[PDB]
Amino acid sequence: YTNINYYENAASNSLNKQDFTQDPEKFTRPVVDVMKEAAVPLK
Amino acid sequence: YTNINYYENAASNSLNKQDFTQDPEKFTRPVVDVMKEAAVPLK
Amino acid sequence: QVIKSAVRSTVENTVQSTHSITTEATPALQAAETGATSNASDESMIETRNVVNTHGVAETSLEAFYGRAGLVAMFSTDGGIYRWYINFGEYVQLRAKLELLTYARFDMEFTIVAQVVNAQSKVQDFNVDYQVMFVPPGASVPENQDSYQWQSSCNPSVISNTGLPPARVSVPFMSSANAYSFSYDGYTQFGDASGSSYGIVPSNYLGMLVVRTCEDLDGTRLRVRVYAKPKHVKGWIPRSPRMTPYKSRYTGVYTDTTKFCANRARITTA
Amino acid sequence: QVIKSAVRSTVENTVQSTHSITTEATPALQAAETGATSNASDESMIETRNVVNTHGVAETSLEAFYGRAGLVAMFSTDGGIYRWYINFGEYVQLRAKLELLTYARFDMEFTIVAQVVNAQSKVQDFNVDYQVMFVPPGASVPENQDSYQWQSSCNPSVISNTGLPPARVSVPFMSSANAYSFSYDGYTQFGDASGSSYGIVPSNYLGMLVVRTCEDLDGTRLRVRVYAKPKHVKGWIPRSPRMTPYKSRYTGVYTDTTKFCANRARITTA
Amino acid sequence: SDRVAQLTLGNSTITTQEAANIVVGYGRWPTSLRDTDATAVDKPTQPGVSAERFYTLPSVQWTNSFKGHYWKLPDALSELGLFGQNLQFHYLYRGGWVIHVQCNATKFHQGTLLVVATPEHKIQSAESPAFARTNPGEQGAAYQFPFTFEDGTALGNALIYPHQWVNLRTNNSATLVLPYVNALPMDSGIRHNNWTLSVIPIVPLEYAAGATTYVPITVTIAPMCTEYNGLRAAVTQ
Amino acid sequence: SDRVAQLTLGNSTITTQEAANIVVGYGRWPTSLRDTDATAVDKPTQPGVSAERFYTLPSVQWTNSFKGHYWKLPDALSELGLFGQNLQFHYLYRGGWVIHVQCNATKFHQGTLLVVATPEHKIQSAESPAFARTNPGEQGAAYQFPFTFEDGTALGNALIYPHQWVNLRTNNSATLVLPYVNALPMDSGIRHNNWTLSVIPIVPLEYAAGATTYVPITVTIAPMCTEYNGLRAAVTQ
Amino acid sequence: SDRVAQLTLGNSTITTQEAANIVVGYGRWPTSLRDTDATAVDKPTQPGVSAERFYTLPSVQWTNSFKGHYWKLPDALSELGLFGQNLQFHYLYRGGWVIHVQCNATKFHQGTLLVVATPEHKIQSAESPAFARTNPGEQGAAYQFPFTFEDGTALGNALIYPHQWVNLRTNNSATLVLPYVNALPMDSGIRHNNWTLSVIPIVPLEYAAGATTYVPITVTIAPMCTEYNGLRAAVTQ
Amino acid sequence: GIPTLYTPGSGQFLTTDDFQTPCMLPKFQPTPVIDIPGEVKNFLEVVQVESLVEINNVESAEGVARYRIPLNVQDAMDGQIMALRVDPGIDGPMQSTLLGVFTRYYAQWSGSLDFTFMFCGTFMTTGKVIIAYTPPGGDQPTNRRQAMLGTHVVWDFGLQSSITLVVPWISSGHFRGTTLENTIYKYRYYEAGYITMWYQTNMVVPPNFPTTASILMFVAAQPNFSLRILKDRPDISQEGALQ
Amino acid sequence: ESLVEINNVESAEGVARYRIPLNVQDAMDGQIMALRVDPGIDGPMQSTLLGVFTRYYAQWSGSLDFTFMFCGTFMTTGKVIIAYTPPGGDQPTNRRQAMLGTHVVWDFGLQSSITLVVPWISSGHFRGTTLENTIYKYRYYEAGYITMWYQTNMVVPPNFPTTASILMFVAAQPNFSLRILKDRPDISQEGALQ
Ligand SMILES: CCCCCCCCCCCCC/C=C\[C@H](O)[C@H](N)CO
Ligand SMILES: CCCCCCCCCCCCC/C=C\[C@H](O)[C@H](N)CO
Ligand SMILES: N[C@@H](CCC(=O)O)C(=O)O
Ligand SMILES: N[C@@H](CCC(=O)O)C(=O)O
Ligand SMILES: [K+]
Ligand SMILES: [K+]
Ligand SMILES: [K+]
Ligand SMILES: [K+]
Ligand SMILES: [K+]
Ligand SMILES: [K+]
Repeated sequence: YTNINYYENAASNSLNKQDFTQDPEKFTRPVVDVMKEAAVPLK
Repeated sequence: YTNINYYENAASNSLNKQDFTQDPEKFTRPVVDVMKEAAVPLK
Repeated sequence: QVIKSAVRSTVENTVQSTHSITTEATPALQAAETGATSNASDESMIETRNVVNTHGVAETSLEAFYGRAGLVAMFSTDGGIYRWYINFGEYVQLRAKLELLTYARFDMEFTIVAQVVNAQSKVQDFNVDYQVMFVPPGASVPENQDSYQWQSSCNPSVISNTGLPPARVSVPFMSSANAYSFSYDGYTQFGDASGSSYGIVPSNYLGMLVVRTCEDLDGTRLRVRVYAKPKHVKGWIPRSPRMTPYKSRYTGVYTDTTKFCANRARITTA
Repeated sequence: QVIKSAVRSTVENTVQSTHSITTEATPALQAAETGATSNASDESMIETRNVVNTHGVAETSLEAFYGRAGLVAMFSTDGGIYRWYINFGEYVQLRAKLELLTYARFDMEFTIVAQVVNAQSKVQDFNVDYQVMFVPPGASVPENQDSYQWQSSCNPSVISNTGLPPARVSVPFMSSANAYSFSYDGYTQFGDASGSSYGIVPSNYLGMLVVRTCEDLDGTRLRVRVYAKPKHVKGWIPRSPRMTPYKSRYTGVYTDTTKFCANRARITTA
Repeated sequence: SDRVAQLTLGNSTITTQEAANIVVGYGRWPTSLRDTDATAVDKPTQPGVSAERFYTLPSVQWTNSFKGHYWKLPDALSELGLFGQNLQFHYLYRGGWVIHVQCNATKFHQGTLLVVATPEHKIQSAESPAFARTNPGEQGAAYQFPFTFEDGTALGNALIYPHQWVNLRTNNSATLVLPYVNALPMDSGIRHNNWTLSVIPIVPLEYAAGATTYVPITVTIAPMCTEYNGLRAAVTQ
Repeated sequence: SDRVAQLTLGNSTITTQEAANIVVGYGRWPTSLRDTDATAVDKPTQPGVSAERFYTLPSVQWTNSFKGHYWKLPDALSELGLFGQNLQFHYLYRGGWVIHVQCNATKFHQGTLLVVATPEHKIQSAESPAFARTNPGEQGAAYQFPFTFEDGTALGNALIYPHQWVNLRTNNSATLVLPYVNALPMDSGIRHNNWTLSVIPIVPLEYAAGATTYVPITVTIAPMCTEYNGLRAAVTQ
Repeated sequence: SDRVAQLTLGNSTITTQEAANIVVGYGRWPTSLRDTDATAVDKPTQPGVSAERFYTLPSVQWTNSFKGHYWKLPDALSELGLFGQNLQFHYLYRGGWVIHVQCNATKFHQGTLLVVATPEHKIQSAESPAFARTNPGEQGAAYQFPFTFEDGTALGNALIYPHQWVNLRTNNSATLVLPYVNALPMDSGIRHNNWTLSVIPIVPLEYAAGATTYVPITVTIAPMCTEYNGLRAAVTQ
Repeated sequence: GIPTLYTPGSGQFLTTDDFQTPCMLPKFQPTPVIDIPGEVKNFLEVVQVESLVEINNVESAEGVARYRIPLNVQDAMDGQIMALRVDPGIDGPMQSTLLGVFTRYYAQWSGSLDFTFMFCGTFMTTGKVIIAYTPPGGDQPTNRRQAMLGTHVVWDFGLQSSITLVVPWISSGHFRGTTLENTIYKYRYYEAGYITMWYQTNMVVPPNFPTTASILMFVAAQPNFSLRILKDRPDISQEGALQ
Repeated sequence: ESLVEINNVESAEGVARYRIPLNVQDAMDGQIMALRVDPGIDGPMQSTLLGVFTRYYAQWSGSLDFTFMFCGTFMTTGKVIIAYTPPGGDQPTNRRQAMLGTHVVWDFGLQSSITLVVPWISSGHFRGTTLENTIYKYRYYEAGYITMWYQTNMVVPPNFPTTASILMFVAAQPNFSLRILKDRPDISQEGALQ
């Protein structure tokens, strides 16, 4: 496989090949107090 | 990245990639006697 | 800050679980009021088996979602010239995609497809030379086909032919800002309380493209389509997606509606 | 000599300062009579914070400013031939740029765009072969389309077609001088006190380009545009920029004016 | 996820005995401008406790015809205490927030409020929005199109933004801590509103016959970790 | 004792090319309230550059009938910039000053001004002083009894207080740095004026026939090392 | 930046007691032709003190209608002393300069002169310049279009070239040291003028009624570090 | 010259191509990347957030009311409350949700779904409801008895206001089509099943209390959900360039 | 530093457009001049070095150097206040409003000049070089105003000129940079030159 740059500016580069995902916690559970799955949420 | 020459004469080469600036003193302060910023110019 | 984001390349496996008769563990009980999404997992609601899941997550990355050309402009010359303002609100598809993020930084690949058409809009097999000049704000805009501005000594120009493959150039992240904004709850200038200056990020406007034919066509005209492809995408703060039709090219104005999906007879009939 | 020039790739940072009540340090006091530019810095006039500034300085380098093609000639053949004298005073944009330096050395990239046009100047979809010959001073210049000089056994020639991509060649730094001069307070020859021989650097004239169509066109003609791009730029002694219109292709003659910017009602109204 | 809380900022202390945890937008607490992000070169002003405290706005009544109400930030406090003074006198402003929405009823009532803070929430249901709706002041403005969120999106998907719910059977308050968000290191506090705070009723207020029917909704906001640049004379939009 | 100076505070820089050294009252520069002197228990506000900068007041003309003019501190700036805002919103205030009095004429003029800052300078030449004289605002007030200093003392002995002279043949300015003085760790900035700044002519303005006769006196003051306690809503005397 | 100076070259010594430092164009003092730049193969002549001294040109009166005056170099000295003799007898010339512009008035006058040395300053305000303006001799020529610098540029931007100002309240002289500039190692001293020295009034001469009104401007120039090649018989343009 | 042989494909403009191309501003230097909260790297982060389902899509329901499932004191037992197809990408209640908008941007999906329900009655209103997921094979269940033979959860009203019903990924194939368009592709092959709700006991209220209360319906993707093959969202269209 | 064509009024022609006029007042706190600090827009700064080059680019960033030199007689004295007002409203209306911003009080003397640094205070890292509003709505970028006022008065001895001149210099500070080259709008032609 080959990924070598021909042009001067990075805008000429091809698409990024690092397509992963990350933990959605900052969106799905942005709370201060931890609420474990095994526990009741409101105590 | 790649910078290798194909042609014989240097006029065929691509643009220079050393784009910096230098101290403008020869233009902004071409005086013989040093005039420090903290001092008064005429003494 | 407080919540960390780990990185992964495959979706989560399923591991074998067993039955549970207890008063200490109640994973099914939740409280949506907190602002949190349920955290009850498969393994806790039913007895599961082991499943080594290798399904990938690549095609949903910002780069895989945004990384492909889409139409942003289409027009014909009138007198061998045409001036288009660089803005992506003319065509709704790529627009609706960009508005899924609040802020984003990205480079772009512009592909330009041109061809000649007669007065009745019927394509002609005619190879003519055309020029595309990027005129930043503050630069003098050409009045017509042969004005002096097409000398283009500083403004970038691309000259190709309708018989050559489509033209294409890459463009860097050019805003004065640290990211482009796709939602802006503010005004364009100080001392203006007018609705006509609301919701426009001026720093998102970087000029215009002026197209011409190097020499005049006799009875025909240049038909141009500009495609744009985001590259190296970086985005922040996902937004609630567009659910109503676009009306204006420059603003998000819309017409209220009372439902999104079509109705059905009974809530108990699937 | 006495004043040294350090090199840098980013503009200067701002470092935090504090208040000052003293009689020893007065950075705000200057004396423009000396010929020096003020040296009072941000940190000394106000209380500043720390700012790690990484804004680059690349696009203002000589190479980034000059390094792009610009129009230097445009013409049509008359009898299947045309002779142009290599001089950049015909079109003002690239000319006004070069005249920002007093002396400069640079290589050049010439791009030639050609197409056929009829008598009414309407472009034709016609692929014809054309020849561009560089004739140095002292070499015999072709009188017409088929003179013997187009054998071109020593003179450089480029032969391409209006259907092929534009032609392009690189040219070395060719003057007999050690740099091209863009301002010359002198005469072209000894024993001449005439205004017609003032302000022209003859060593800046390296010949002419003679264009022809290898075979005769029936009723049409070759329309040619020559672009030139400076490369590997070296310059000395920046000049006061042009502030009045060009009138003559070969000299800097101009028409006096009493103001540069438009007037306003009051000096106290911004 | 405890159900009680005390919030103390400056000279102001707030308490609730029926909360439902505390949300921190995007998992980020308010932070100051770093030296590598900054561009304005002047030393900033940092008011401290004079501007970073709790300001209570005039209450809104949860009526029968109630569709919701919104406040823009920093617009809503643009004229309160020293926070507002500092906002007017400086060209540039930066800052985070701590929001506490209040609404108590009784165990004989039922109703549910969505309490959401949206970054860059445009009020674009009109071709030429009126300044009184884009910048409604401390009294805020009423919702006219809650289903389309006043911006052509689905109300139901507004949960993609930082939020809590005030479900009368469960809690009498919602608490949110918001960080500064913008495509700029700083901006003008009079020409741009970074966040919008909306309280929209999704389940109507109902109760056992004869129960109290006058139910207010009070909003209390606190600037947090603020800084200002570009001092001059006072100016408003 | 150099004759030039530059004073930079906040976003303001002042210069003079004909000074006569700089006075520091009682040899003490402005300092913050120490933990052993303090009594008010609340965390103080410290505006910084927003209030600690140079404010220029409207000029006074050195007329022929001129007896002098005075400004009370902090009264004179009680309504300027964020310094004044902070003064009104807080019960308690503490702070020092940097004063720069300006008056240039030419080498063809003669005259002498006493520039004095007096701690607790009472305007008691009337049985029931008028608020317009005890607290004259940014415009200050004119002297009616300069010989008895408006307080029953000898003008000549006013040199026991921090001062400089503006002797036209020698200097065109006077510069004073004043520390906070009071029998209290802090006090109210609206009910008590700690310092008074007076410019009194002791040798009348004279000049060679035909010289410019319109000679102004400009006063520029800067709060320095200030702190405030007891925040509430804005209040003036 | 001292205000006094003495310049001694050859058998001539110049002094001034009200200078404003000394400018060295482009930070480079005059230097001889190096062996790697040279092309003319003959051993050069180096007159030394016979040609490298101060030559004073006839004075110009700063009249009321005065627009400025210019001298071309080496044209202005092309006929003075042994410097001029050497210039005529040789095909090639190379050299630097030391320029001293003089103009004293009194402390009762006001006016400001721009003293600039421009490399390759073309006098192109006419389609066919007259030899008397491009090469005006030792008497120099008067400015007709000072605002457009006689070359289609802005007078205000002439400060991009080596210069000083003679501001009567500050100095009575300007001093410049110029290096040789050209796109050639050497050139002809009769066919090309490398530098132009202009004295243009930007603030008109004014004074107290009755003061001396006859104010001259004297220019004194010295060749420095000169060398000549291509000896033959004398020739002028 | 190096010998070359150009091939089929030459000159074509494939919108998904990925070549390096000359930059228009070779030496341009972009502004710095500053610190901004809430960065997203993959859209899977977004479909995992719960959003409201427009479950009450009936003539009588307008606006905000289409998000409310209606409960009320029964005088009969084992009755049905609601029913819906779990397929996330087809037209209906789920198309205006976050999960739906994104499922509709792709052609295939896979994963367990999170269906969370929150009760909004008064603190004194009690009840037990059974929520069930019926796997493919027949039609939605006709009674509670048939429904409870599938995957279910019995929900008890109380301090914890909500309950989650995980509709686990049970499929013959690793992926399903996002549409069930049948007339052409015969994609009804992919139907994922039904989700029905029934009264387990009854909703009981004290004297004079509201006899009807509301349930809100949340939906999100589980951590093992993924989408494949991007396609244009069908709900975004226009008749011509916008003015 | 290059000279600013600050006196751009009908009555001013040629060299005189570089002179700011001062004169003995008989009133106090008066205004001397006013101007927008934006280096790339039409007006007094377009014919300066800073301006010609700012106009060759589309975006700018940095502190500016505004140096003023007094040209009155040695016996003429005075104090003036020069202020930089950041964006938000219109130019200040009186000295009181002006001094609430960034300023410098200048005292006439042997040191003939004074510098007023207009520091880079912006929301964004860069600004547009034009404020063209009708299309791009670029008035979004306005950088502020610079006003001059009498601090005291210009005083002269008997029979001296009662008006004197101030020259205005401008340059970029060391943290200034430009981005995106474009054609200078002031250089044009109607056809190939003869
Ligand atoms: C010479 C080839 C032509 C190259 C054209 C380069 C133009 C520069 C690209 C600017 C892209 C920024 C687009 C950002 C946002 C959209 O306009 C928004 N929809 C406007 O709100
Ligand atoms: C066969 C392809 C054609 C190649 C043409 C080569 C011509 C040689 C290039 C000479 C470039 C020198 C230009 C220098 C200065 C300008 O002419 C000035 N404006 C004249 O004053
Ligand atoms: N600037 C050229 C026209 C440019 C072109 O046609 O390429 C002229 O004025 O003649
Ligand atoms: N030298 C040739 C003509 C050159 C050409 O047409 O290429 C001849 O005299 O026949
Ligand atoms: K896995
Ligand atoms: K749980
Ligand atoms: K979940
Ligand atoms: K740096
Ligand atoms: K200094
Ligand atoms: K400077």
